[PDB]
Amino acid sequence: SVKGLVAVITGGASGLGLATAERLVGQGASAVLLDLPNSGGEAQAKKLGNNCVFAPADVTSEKDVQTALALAKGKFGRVDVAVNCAGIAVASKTYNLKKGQTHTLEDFQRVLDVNLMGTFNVIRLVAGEMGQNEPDQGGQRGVIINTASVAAFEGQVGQAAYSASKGGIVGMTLPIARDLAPIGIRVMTIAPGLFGTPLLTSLPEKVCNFLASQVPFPSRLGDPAEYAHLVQAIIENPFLNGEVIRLDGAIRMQP
Amino acid sequence: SVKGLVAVITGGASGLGLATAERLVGQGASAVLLDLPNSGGEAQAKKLGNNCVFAPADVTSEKDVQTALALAKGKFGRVDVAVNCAGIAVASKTYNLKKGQTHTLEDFQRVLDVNLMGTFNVIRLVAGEMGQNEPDQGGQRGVIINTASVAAFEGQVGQAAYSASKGGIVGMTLPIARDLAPIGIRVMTIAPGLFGTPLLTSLPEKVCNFLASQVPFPSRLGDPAEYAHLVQAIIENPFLNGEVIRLDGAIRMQP
Amino acid sequence: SVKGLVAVITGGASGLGLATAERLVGQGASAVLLDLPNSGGEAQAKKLGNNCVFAPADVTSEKDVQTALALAKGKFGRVDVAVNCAGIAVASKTYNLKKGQTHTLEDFQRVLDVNLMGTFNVIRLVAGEMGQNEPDQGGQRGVIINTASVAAFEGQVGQAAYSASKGGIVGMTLPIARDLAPIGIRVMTIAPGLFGTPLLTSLPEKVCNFLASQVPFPSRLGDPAEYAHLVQAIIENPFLNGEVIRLDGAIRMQP
Amino acid sequence: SVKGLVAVITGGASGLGLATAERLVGQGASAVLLDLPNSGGEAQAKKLGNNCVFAPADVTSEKDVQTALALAKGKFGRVDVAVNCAGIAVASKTYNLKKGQTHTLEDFQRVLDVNLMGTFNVIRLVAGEMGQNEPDQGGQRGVIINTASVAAFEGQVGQAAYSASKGGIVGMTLPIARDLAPIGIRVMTIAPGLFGTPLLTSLPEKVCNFLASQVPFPSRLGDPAEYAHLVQAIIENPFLNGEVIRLDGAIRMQP
Amino acid sequence: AAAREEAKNIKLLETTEEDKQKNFLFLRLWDRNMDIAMGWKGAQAMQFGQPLVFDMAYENYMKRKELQNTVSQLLESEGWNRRNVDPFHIYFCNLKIDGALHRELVKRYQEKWDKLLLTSTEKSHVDLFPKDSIIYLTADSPNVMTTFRHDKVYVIGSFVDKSMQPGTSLAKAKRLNLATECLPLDKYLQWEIGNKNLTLDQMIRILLCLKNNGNWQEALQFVPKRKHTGFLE
Ligand SMILES: NC(=O)c1ccc[n+]([C@@H]2O[C@H](COP(=O)([O-])OP(=O)(O)OC[C@H]3O[C@@H](n4cnc5c(N)ncnc54)[C@H](O)[C@@H]3O)[C@@H](O)[C@H]2O)c1
Ligand SMILES: NC(=O)c1ccc[n+]([C@@H]2O[C@H](COP(=O)([O-])OP(=O)(O)OC[C@H]3O[C@@H](n4cnc5c(N)ncnc54)[C@H](O)[C@@H]3O)[C@@H](O)[C@H]2O)c1
Ligand SMILES: NC(=O)c1ccc[n+]([C@@H]2O[C@H](COP(=O)([O-])OP(=O)(O)OC[C@H]3O[C@@H](n4cnc5c(N)ncnc54)[C@H](O)[C@@H]3O)[C@@H](O)[C@H]2O)c1
Ligand SMILES: NC(=O)c1ccc[n+]([C@@H]2O[C@H](COP(=O)([O-])OP(=O)(O)OC[C@H]3O[C@@H](n4cnc5c(N)ncnc54)[C@H](O)[C@@H]3O)[C@@H](O)[C@H]2O)c1
Ligand SMILES: Nc1ncnc2c1ncn2[C@@H]1O[C@H](CSCC[C@H](N)C(=O)O)[C@@H](O)[C@H]1O
Repeated sequence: SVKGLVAVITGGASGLGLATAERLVGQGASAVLLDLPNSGGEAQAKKLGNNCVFAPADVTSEKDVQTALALAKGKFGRVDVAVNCAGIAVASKTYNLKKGQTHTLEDFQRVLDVNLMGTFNVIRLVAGEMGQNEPDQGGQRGVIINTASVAAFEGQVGQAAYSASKGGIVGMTLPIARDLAPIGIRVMTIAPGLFGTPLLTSLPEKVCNFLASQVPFPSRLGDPAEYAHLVQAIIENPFLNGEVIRLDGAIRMQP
Repeated sequence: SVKGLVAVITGGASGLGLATAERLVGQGASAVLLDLPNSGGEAQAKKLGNNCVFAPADVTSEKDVQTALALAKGKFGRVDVAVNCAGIAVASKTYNLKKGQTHTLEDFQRVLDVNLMGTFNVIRLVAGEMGQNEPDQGGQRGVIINTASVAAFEGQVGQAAYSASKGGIVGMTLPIARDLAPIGIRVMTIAPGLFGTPLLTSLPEKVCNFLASQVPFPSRLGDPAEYAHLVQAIIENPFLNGEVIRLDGAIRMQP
Repeated sequence: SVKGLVAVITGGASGLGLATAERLVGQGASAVLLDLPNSGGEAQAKKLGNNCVFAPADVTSEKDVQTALALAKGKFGRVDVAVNCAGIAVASKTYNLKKGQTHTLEDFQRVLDVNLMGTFNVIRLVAGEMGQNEPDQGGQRGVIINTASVAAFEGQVGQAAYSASKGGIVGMTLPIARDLAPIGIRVMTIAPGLFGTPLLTSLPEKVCNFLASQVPFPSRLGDPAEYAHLVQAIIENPFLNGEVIRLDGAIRMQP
Repeated sequence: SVKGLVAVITGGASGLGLATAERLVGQGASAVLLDLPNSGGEAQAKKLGNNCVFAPADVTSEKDVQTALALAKGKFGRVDVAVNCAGIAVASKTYNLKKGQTHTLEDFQRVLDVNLMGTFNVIRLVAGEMGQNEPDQGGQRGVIINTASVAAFEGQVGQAAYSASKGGIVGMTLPIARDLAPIGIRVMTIAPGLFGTPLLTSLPEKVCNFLASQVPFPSRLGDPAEYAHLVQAIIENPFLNGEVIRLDGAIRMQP
Repeated sequence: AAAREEAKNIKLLETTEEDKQKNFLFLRLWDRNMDIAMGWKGAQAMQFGQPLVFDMAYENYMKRKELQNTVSQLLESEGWNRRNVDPFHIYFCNLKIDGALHRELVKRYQEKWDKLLLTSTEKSHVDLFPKDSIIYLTADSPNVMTTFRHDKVYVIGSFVDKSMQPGTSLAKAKRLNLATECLPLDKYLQWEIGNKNLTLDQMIRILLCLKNNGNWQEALQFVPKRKHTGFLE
């Protein structure tokens, strides 16, 4: 069970973060949806009930995340789990010879800031918050679960910046786990494949059908409920640490 | 859930396989401990209850595995899950200039037979029985979980044959997942680290404490119950496929 | 043979970049040491000879890299190879509970900007520069080699930012190779281990000597000449693309 | 340079092994083509010159490899390099539900015996002779370069046994490197992609053409001269050890 | 084109911007990706797929117009095969290199011909597969197909005879002494008015539906509706 746990879910107003919040609150936990002010996260928080609260914050801003964690601590008294699901996607080729078009540096920089820098900002602040928790019978003060992508391993054409940020998350998973091992905080990463979230369901139906056919088995877009299930499995297993799990249905992206 | 599932657990009379069988049978599932005739699996199967039966088989023999699968079908009528936990360990340096001692081809071949050839034997034979299953909601007919090792990635001195077998398992995890995708069988691999099973206690007790300390967090040898928990999580999640999960507590093996 | 090639080597005034420039200019190629103005690159460029020039530039600035590439085109007329060796290191734990010390977002941002963002800036601008080349017999217009670290895989304590940046480089290596394949540009990454450069000799000699002793074979710090040799080998072999090569001497880092 | 070196090349009568032998002997080295008696090795040795000899041996047999190594020592006096390029491919699906066809255990065993068991046999036997070598100025007594495939990491349908053998080679690369580090022997692995050799004769011509077109860049089949060049580069770089190098032109295999 | 130009200027008048926030995971290169996926599947089928033969041995029984029709139906059949989740391994047997049919196929396919993932050969289906595994599909066979068999090689006559020549495919199959089967159309459909010989594309679609565990109703949904009146209950 995860009853009584407090989860800070960044990007918790939509998609994978929303599914994780729904599952965890359904099992009896308390959730803090840390999201952007104009993401409609207050409606989701109210829909989830009393055990869910909304924190309007930008993961790329230290002050916003600090205020969100202060709100979480005041409302629920502590933080046990952190789920970094905030992120943005951008498609852009590094260089197009035919069009003479070059990848803009702003796109790369903002993708980095939102994904990699935002994940690290949340991780460090929430690790500081967890360090105050009395270790349990197993000596654990908390769990941090980051959302990478399979683009961190076989990113496609136009995914240079996205792949850079997700590969950064993958590369920094183990060092942070080693850093926080003395503190008793487990650090894990989930690298989902193609999931039926607003980041993908907004595409034309033919594209969605093709993507579903591209998954070996099951030949469908991943359900966010499956991501939530894997997150809960990581939370409950005390021996999963410093590892990246590919929740992608055995797909390997084509160029 | 796992209520009503039938699991064939190779090497299920001791260690990780026994823990998996205990967890699954304790949750309303049925277990077939496929183990060697002299492994003392009859006592384990009797202790577990009626939902557990013992099949004396050698995973390296086609006839024995076929007989065990026939017994499983006769007793329960189905095979939903397969868990390859049968394996042996050999410690021997490839060469020793100081001693002039060379690895014997027999040791390498025995390790490969039990660990890599037996695993593929069981997989290929149980895909036949899981292929007779009527696909359920989602098109899945079964799940196959394999036990690799972190030695497939970071192998230590005098561990070349074990590393070869586990690396073969890791390498063939994805091709087999691509083979059985049309059938609807998910193929997963677990790469456990250091676990408190009879395999490790054979080492000197002084070394047990050192190995426990060598784990970043938790600083202890893994509990087989955690392996069973990860196995159940893989069974429950319908989107994990063709992936290797390191259940090692962030440990990295040194030379 | 690399005679006649033009290599833009970032961070070419010291360490691995200087070793690469020395090796390549010795063969007969022309080099452009793209480095910070107050770095001593002028002396190195004068020492190397008439085929080496110094470009005072910051890899994190678009204008500076544009000026450096304009200087390279004005001097040598074209660019054939681009070796990204610019980078910085920071040692800082993500969080220290005993000291109550938290990693500063400034350090993480700075390391990301230099190691990761600057690498992509140089990659995109030099890909634009190399698209003007007439393809050779094999249809190749240029080669881009980037420097990563084994921290991308085996990150140590207080290496979260460095590991994040190097993992970002590793993740972006393949997407960029897929992007630039139609142009005819190969993208490769070298993940060195420990080398005897100014980035390491700064650290206390005791810990550096301990790390050097822990390299399986050769039990020493890597020689930058070896890095330059691998760079030349990558340049020569036309079939190496989208791959990371660990030039670490078989060392896997410990926490 | 590589002048005066003695290289034992397994499977050196055809394809990658023959290309490696040609390159090394042309560079001034000595070669022993360790191959099957009916493989046409003697004609290749005659065509290469007086610095190359043919050893009729089966890598799956200890006695044959011992005789080949004795012949190599008699002719040249020492062994410095060992290139394991002997292997076979099998195209068989694990299980075919529609056809009711099951992978034959004999095919899996044969592929494992040749690709994986034979490689380790050669490695362990040749380490004994390379241990008698006087250590170099850097302490190096010799180099062993194994051949793997990208199937070890991404194996397609009907490649379970081949993937298992190549993954076993990949997994055992590092343990053997650690084992032989004390005696100054470097162990490296090359994972080629698609090369034009008699190995691919089995596939239909159109399948080979499509696969070649699916290489990002260069969009063609690998030239064995490139494999030989990479082998020589590994021979000449004293700091490459324990690593796997993907020589595949950035291709990634799909189901 | 003119309507699209004027409407394009009209759509330019909006200038609303803020389109998806530029939060895109993939570039719009979907046709290329679909083609590449179909190519990978075709390679897998060429290696492990079930054989299906079109025997191009009727050039002497067909006029020019019938030859053009046969080529068009062959293209449609091949296209339908490529898209399938489990494609056949298509063989073009008895295809003379310099014959009229091969010439038209090459003209129609251009450079794609050498890249089509199928086996084209001058040899007959009896020189490539055991005579026992070959089932030659004809509308005049005494036997009636009951179930699709996955270990059998089905042979379809690439023949379009708008001038009726009954028994030609049956006669050809009889010279080689091959087993013959006919699609069940009297059993499942009230035939009404029409011709009992379907086109190549319809045949391949029916066979593909059957190979994917489809029933006879779903498989025979590809029979033109104008011919029959309903599926017999
Ligand atoms: N959707 C996929 O198929 C897929 C696949 C692999 C990885 N991912 C990653 O999984 C994560 C889950 O996102 P999703 O798929 O649900 O898409 P999503 O857009 O539905 O979820 C992203 C969430 O992050 C929030 N957010 C964005 N920027 C923020 C910021 N600066 N501060 C705070 N909150 C911010 C958004 O408001 C939203 O709630 C993302 O990081 C995504 O890149 C998604
Ligand atoms: N013990 C660890 O910490 C650890 C770590 C990593 C991997 N592993 C792997 O996990 C698996 C679990 O082993 P364990 O730790 O429980 O040790 P164990 O010895 O308790 O379990 C091994 C089991 O395999 C059975 N077995 C061996 N050969 C067999 C054969 N031919 N036919 C049938 N059964 C056979 C044995 O009887 C025994 O029941 C093994 O494959 C092991 O290599 C273990
Ligand atoms: N030293 C090692 O063993 C090791 C190991 C793994 C990776 N690396 C990476 O190798 C690369 C080479 O470092 P090194 O060992 O030669 O140390 P170094 O300090 O000599 O190399 C860094 C060089 O980059 C230049 N540089 C830094 N920031 C710059 C900027 N913004 N614009 C332009 N030039 C800039 C510096 O002036 C210097 O010349 C670094 O990227 C490092 O992270 C080093
Ligand atoms: N061909 C490719 O594109 C490709 C790709 C990846 C890996 N590989 C590996 O590269 C190696 C070279 O194969 P190749 O492409 O040159 O094909 P090949 O058939 O020309 O090479 C195989 C060689 O091994 C020899 N051989 C086979 N069994 C032997 C045995 N038992 N004892 C001694 N010699 C034996 C054969 O006589 C032959 O000379 C193989 O191990 C193959 O698996 C090849
Ligand atoms: N009802 C049916 N049963 C079996 N095969 C059929 C069929 N209708 C069409 N076909 C197949 O489609 C091909 C094109 S129809 C041409 C029919 C011509 N009378 C002949 O001699 O074959 C036929 O050759 C046969 O292979």
